[PDB]
Formats: sequence, C-alpha cells, structure tokens
Amino acid sequence: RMKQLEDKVEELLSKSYHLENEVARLKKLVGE
Amino acid sequence: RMKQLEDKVEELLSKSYHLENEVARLKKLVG
Amino acid sequence: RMKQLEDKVEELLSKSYHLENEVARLKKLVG
Repeated sequence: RMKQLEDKVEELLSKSYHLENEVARLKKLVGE
Repeated sequence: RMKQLEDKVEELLSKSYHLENEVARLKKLVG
Repeated sequence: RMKQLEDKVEELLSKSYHLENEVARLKKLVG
C-alpha cells in the first residue's frame, strides 16, 4: 500500500528535522 | 499522489546528502 | 515506480540510521 510508504516517509522527514538540529547543536557546542 | 511521495523522497535524498556532508566535516574537525 | 519508491525509502532509512549513529559517536568524542 501507498499508505505504508507515506507513513515511512513522514517518519523520515521527522527524523531528518531532528538530525539537523542535533548537527547544529554539535557544531555550536564545539563539535566543529 | 504517487508524484507527491516521489517529490518528498527526492527532497529527503537531498537533505540526507547535505547532512552526511555536515557530519563528515564535524567528524574531521573533532578527530 | 512503486518498487522504485520502496527502494529509495529503504536506502533513506539505512542512511538515517548511519547518520544517527555517527552523531551519537560524536557526542562521545566532543565530550
């Protein structure tokens, strides 16, 4: 089902958003 | 609708490439 | 096209896991 893929993609967009913020916190808190 | 998903996936592929490069840099500067 | 989307989403999920893991390593090496 298409629904199946839509749920996985929704999860991937949320994971990506979170990862982006983590990368920002790390490059700020000297993770350079 | 399928087009809708294809576009979201293409954007996720682009964002993932960018993040992998950011992570790679972060890593080199810490090690 | 459907099989193609499934393949790309599988690649994206694997990439997401690797990035998350690398970021978790970096929280060790930055501290």
